[PDB]
Amino acid sequence: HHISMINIPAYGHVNPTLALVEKLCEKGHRVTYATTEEFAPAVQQAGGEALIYHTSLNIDPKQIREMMEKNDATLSLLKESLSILPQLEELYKDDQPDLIIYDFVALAGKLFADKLNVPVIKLCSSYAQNESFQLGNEDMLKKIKEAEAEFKAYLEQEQLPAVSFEQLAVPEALNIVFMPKSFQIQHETFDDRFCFVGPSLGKRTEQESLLIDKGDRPLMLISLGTAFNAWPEFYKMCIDAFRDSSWQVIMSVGKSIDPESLDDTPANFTIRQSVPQLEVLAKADLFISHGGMNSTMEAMNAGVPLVVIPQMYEQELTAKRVDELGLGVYLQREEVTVSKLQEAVQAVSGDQELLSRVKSMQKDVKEAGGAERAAAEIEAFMKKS
Ligand SMILES: O=c1ccn([C@@H]2O[C@H](COP(=O)(O)OP(=O)(O)O)[C@@H](O)[C@H]2O)c(=O)[nH]1
Repeated sequence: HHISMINIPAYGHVNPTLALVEKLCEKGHRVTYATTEEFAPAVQQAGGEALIYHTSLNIDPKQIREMMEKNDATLSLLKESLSILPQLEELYKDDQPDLIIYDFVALAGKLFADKLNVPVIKLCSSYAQNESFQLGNEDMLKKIKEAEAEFKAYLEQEQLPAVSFEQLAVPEALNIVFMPKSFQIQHETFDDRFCFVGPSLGKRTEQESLLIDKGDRPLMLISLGTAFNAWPEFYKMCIDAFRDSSWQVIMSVGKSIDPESLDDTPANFTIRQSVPQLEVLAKADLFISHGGMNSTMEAMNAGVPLVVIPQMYEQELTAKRVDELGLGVYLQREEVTVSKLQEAVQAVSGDQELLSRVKSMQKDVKEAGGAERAAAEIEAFMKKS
């Protein structure tokens, strides 16, 4: 059976799938992955055949911080669906797939699946959505009124057979979500076509030899993820906040920034562009994180409290949520100072009550499926559909 995974080129939107791809293959299913070259090694390691599309999205964190002019930045994902559909058509012309699985922003995978009337499962790598819970601000539901400005540029080259924008908000037969249903916002509103398996961890690209036995001293991880990590000011404040302190600190600065471009690295710090986050959290006593869903779930999967410094709306939702569920503290940026970094690491470390809350989220996130349940919910959907 040929399963075709369609996704954007983004670590946070593609890493959960890797563990999934490893399982489907272990079940004797050919899995093809429509990605760029940046991800073909990760996809190839899981067992997928990478099939490449030349892409229109930004990958380098520098390019994501600039092109923050916000001229309908949401449209990017639409235009990208319209660049990617033609190339998916060609990639699979004589390799039609039995099952298309597409990430919630890879609309190209929806259109492509419609156009071939092939079964389609939707992976939600962030919060899922439905008729009740539409995620987004006042200003981000009033931006899908400028999504319609481009939707009247849909009749400038081709046409829609009828209404086709209420069919991108609408969920599919099976919608796998990579958090536990408790952590989903408006959980109760989500019916049985949503399947909340929590974090989908497995093997990752071999990162550098970062052995870190630490000692009888506590270990803190610092990372703003893989896209909104282009903030030199923050990485200096962390060095100022925790140099030569109780804490052993491992800080990922992303690909936007030189570990030599900073102040000289304290004896207690390790500083890299990239760390093996799953390995570090196996030893971390605290994680200063940006509230990426992968990071938030990888933390809870390791029993690791959270200081959440969100960069984007999606991330502020996850940041409020972590506070509301008392799984750590919400520290806003443009409120982030060296004193405030210290106050929060203080307030979260040695709150035994808070630590017990994430120790039970550790259970609650593993009690959900994982990649195994998702691969079961997938194959079962294959037999049925
Ligand atoms: O130094 C790093 C930084 C990030 N990641 C991985 O990148 C993903 C980040 O996804 P998330 O949704 O947290 O944030 P995003 O990167 O999408 O902004 C997670 O799976 C991390 O395990 C990693 O492995 N090492």
